[PDB]
Amino acid sequence: RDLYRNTNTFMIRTPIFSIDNYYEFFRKDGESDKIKDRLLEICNNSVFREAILVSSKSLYSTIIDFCDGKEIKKFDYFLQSIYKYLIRMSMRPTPFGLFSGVDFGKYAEETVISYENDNFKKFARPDLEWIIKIVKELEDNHYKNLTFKINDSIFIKGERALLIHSTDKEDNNRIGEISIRATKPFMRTYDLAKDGIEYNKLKYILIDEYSIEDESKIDNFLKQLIEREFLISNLRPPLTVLDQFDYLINEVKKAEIEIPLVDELTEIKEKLKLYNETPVGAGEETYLELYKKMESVANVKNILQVDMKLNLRDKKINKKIISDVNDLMNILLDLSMSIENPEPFLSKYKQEFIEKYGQDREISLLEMLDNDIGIGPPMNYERPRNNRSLDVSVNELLDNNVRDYFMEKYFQALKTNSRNIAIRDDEIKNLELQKIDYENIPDSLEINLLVKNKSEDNLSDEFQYYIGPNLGSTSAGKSFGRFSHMMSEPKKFFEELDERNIELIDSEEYVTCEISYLPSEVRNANVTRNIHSSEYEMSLFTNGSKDNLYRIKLNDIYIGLENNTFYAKSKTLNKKLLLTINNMLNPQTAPNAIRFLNDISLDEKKLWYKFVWSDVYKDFSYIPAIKYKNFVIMPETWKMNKINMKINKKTEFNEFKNQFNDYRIKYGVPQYVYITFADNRILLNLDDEQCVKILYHECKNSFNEIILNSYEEEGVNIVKESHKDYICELVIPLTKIKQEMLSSDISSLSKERVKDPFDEWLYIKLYGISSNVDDLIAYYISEFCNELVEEEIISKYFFMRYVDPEQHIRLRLNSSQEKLLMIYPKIREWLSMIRKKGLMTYFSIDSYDREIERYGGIELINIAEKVFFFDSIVTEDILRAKREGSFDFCDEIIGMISVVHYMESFGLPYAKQVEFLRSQVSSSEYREDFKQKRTEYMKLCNSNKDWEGLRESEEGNILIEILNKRRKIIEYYGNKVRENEEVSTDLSILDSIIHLNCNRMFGIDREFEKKVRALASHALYALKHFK
Amino acid sequence: MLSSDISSLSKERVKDPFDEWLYIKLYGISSNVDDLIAYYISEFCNELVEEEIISKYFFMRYVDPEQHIRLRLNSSQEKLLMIYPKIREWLSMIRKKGLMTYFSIDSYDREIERYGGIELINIAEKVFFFDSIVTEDILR
Amino acid sequence: ELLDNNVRDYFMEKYFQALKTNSRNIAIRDDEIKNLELQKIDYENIPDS
Amino acid sequence: LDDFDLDVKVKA
Repeated sequence: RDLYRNTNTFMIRTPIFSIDNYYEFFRKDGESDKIKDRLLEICNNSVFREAILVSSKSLYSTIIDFCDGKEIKKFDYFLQSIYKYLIRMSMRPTPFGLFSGVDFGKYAEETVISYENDNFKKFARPDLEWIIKIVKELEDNHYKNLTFKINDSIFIKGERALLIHSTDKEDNNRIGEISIRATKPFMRTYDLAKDGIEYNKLKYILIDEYSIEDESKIDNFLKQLIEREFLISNLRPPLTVLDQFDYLINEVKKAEIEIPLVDELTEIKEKLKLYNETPVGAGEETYLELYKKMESVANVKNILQVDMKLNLRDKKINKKIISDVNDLMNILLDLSMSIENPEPFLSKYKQEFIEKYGQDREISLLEMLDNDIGIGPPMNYERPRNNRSLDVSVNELLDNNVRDYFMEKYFQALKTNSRNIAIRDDEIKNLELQKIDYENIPDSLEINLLVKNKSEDNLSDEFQYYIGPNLGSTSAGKSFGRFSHMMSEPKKFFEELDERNIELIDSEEYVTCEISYLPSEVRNANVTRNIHSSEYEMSLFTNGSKDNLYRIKLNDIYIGLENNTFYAKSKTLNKKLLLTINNMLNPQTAPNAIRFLNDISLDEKKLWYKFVWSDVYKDFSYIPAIKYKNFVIMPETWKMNKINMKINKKTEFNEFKNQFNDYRIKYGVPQYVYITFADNRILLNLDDEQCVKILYHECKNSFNEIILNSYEEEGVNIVKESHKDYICELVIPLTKIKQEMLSSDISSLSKERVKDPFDEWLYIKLYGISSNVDDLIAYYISEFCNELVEEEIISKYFFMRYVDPEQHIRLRLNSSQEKLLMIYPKIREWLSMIRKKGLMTYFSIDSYDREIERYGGIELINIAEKVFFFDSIVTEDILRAKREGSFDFCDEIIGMISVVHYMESFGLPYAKQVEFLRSQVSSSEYREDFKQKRTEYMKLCNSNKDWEGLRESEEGNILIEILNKRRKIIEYYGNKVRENEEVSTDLSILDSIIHLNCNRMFGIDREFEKKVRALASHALYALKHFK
Repeated sequence: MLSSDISSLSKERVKDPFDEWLYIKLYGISSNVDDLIAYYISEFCNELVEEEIISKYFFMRYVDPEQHIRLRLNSSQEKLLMIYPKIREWLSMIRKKGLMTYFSIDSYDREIERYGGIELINIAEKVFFFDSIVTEDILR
Repeated sequence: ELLDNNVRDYFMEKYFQALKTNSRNIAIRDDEIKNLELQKIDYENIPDS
Repeated sequence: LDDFDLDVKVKA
């Protein structure tokens, strides 16, 4: 069955030259060989000259000098650069500058793609660095005329206010945190400028409210706030508008500042429009005039950004291509189930979150990621690193059968001298892998494909697909975002994507939100300009396109765990957020907050281009192509190391050449390969190409990503201009087909939650008790603590067993601070006496962190702490009686009786008990044979009358009399729990108290508790006859 | 020095909480150290020393997974129990400003053999006191 | 156990070239081990017997 | 310190 459906359109990419210009230049279509001539015959090409001008001006000047016949200094670096750019313009589809272009097609019944006469329109727009330089200058000089607003990434921690990063730089290093003292005037400003305020309106209000008496004090205060970007002006353009330059012009006109600049900007706008009308190759003179004019306003390294559009005549493809992608995705998602732990760092972070905050709380995003007041970021995050000494070892737990399956394939391929590895559906089905759930399939994806017609002998749509080097993306619309200004109507595309995303999720609880942020290196933001159709927006360090009604803030997001998967929520909206980022920004370079928000949008979803074999074959220096029907998922790859290529940094050419031919003959490297960073396609039977390769190899440590890939050397291309072939790449966006108490307001350091030592609670941890726990609890703790309770020095106590690396006992005493400090001298004597007998080693006094939300809130936990007290008394009595020999029941029988007694007294009716115990899966089959003692269990676990089946003997009578001390308090607690209306699913509390009781009686043992629950469920199920 | 006869649980080696030593660990102080030490710990502890409630103190920085400050105060058990209520107020005031999160009271395990035996450890613990004072002054 | 990467590459290349030529053995040599540039062993780490 | 003093602290 098909999992994915196509959208309304796709993208086409094609370089500016045909592949004929590549073979003609490397003396393939002509046998003549010569360094110059061809170099002069290309450097005088108009299209080549302009394409170089738009990208590298220095090389353009050097080309002009060379054409003038002047003395070129190097002439080696010159030749290498010219060769690399010519190869890129002929053979690399990826769009950049005037080297390559983009267009948008449609699906149909037949494939026809053709070129029009008027190709290659230009789309020139000012760079972001230029605009930001102008904006900063304006707001530095004319701040008095501007309107300012508060930054959305601000975080107030105690008496300091912080930002996640800074757009500026410290000397020559980035700024990872700026903190200022959050004084009273700062808070007043933080309230006034919440949604925008004029400079004078704020300044005079502050002067009125403080009287300062020195105006230069307020001016410096506000200027210091503005310089550090705590206040954002209205001149700064959004990244999610369709035109940043027009927005800036309108804003400066509104402010009425720097009149000379306003007319100059309009002149630049007018000139910039003319350049967009010239054909490619004819705009050299206009570009220079425009560049000279623009550089006079603000001189920066990057001034103009240029893109071009193919403008094809026909752009249809056969809709059969969507079936093949579905087959590929079926097999790729089937294999994904062989890896058990695909995200180890996030899986560890979930455990840290659960250990710290439990599962019934929602924690602020910025507090959670803080090193001091949180748990820090995951252990692989590079922006502020976790300063804790945790273990970073990780293991993805690949299945052994699949690992063996992929090694036989490699061995067979080597033995038979085959160049490819073919995987098949029937072979994968024999591995008996687990099935994937509809909840783990990603909602949308994109895939990059190079399509080549299999053969011209039949004139038929037999297509051969090669997955592109980048493999696509994890969401539909990420690749299309950058080109929003070139689409005919971009809104309809993103509106459809948003509608489909909403269709796939439960409504009335979710909203869509777009994350936009302006990095420190504003050069990286040129790819972040894009449109979106999400309902809300969060813009950091820039203005937003939305009204203040649809504005989100970083200090408003709250994180939680539901079904063991993270989610984000907005406190003000009370809606969960469905976060989107419609651009190819690399998360790993972003701050921790942005990177974390990106991660949890893919939480528990399989990543389709994380291949299983990548870990099996990582140690090999040769890997054959991996194929599936008519897909080449991976190309054939060779890589060089110090063993097979002994190259020194001082190695001379003509010795590398002779050493490299041995490599070619030994490993069978074909004639055409890709050098897979930036130099790409290379013809190895050409001296200049090997010169390129030695220059690249020597610099790149001789191992640093020197990976050769085979060329797509079968089939023919599908895009033709008259009779010239063009290399074409498709980007196919797909969407999934649809198949049918946390509101607590207690802060983390509230006096209700954390109790300091002797703050009404004395919390003691006893170490070194492993071998004598039962005797200690039964005889020593019991007597001393009960004597304290009777004397009225403490009101109650309870204990439990835990493990922080080492095993210990946690004992908590409740009384006033004065009494707790009064009896401590006697507690020391007691513990010294206990130690002298070898029953313990040492102890500590710790802070008590109460689990308010886990036990029903602030009003009900005070009763859970009495339930714990009576349960501790009962545990002591049972252990003492068991050691004295009063009864001889096994551990399992005691556990079962205790669980049944808890459920019966809490008020859970029999109709629910078997469902309740089965809810943890334990009751399925696991201990059906172990219940071979059916009769004894059925007699003991029946609670009819007054446990009549248990009171038949003195042992059972004693056991049931010990337990009844615990009944009235549990009944009271259950009544109060079910009386509350804010508390839902009281079955969560019952499970917690049962877990605690089992821990007290038997310690840390998961398997034993599972067994006890399973046996209890089976025993209760068999008694269905007696109700 | 390996011939030491002091047992592992000897009263000379392991000191229980308030057993002539009050040993406190402060958590959540990563970002504001050199201000906590320079201004807050210094003024409170030196004031205690001048009033003769404690005879000496010293501190160090460590990491048990999480980073913290270890602060050790020396006095008799009676004075340590009498002055503790004021220490809680001090630490609450420090927390309210966001300088720390929470603390614990632990057992002091002395390194007798590392600093020359049972007669010289008592002088190493004064070397530590004066070095802590000098560190505070330099940071300030 | 932190095995060196050069030695891992050395043995993987040996195995590959053994499979390709259909040979039944892998031969290690003193001069080949010399070029790996390994650390020298101390007299205090050599087993006594 | 006065209310208008912002003790700027920067990490780099």
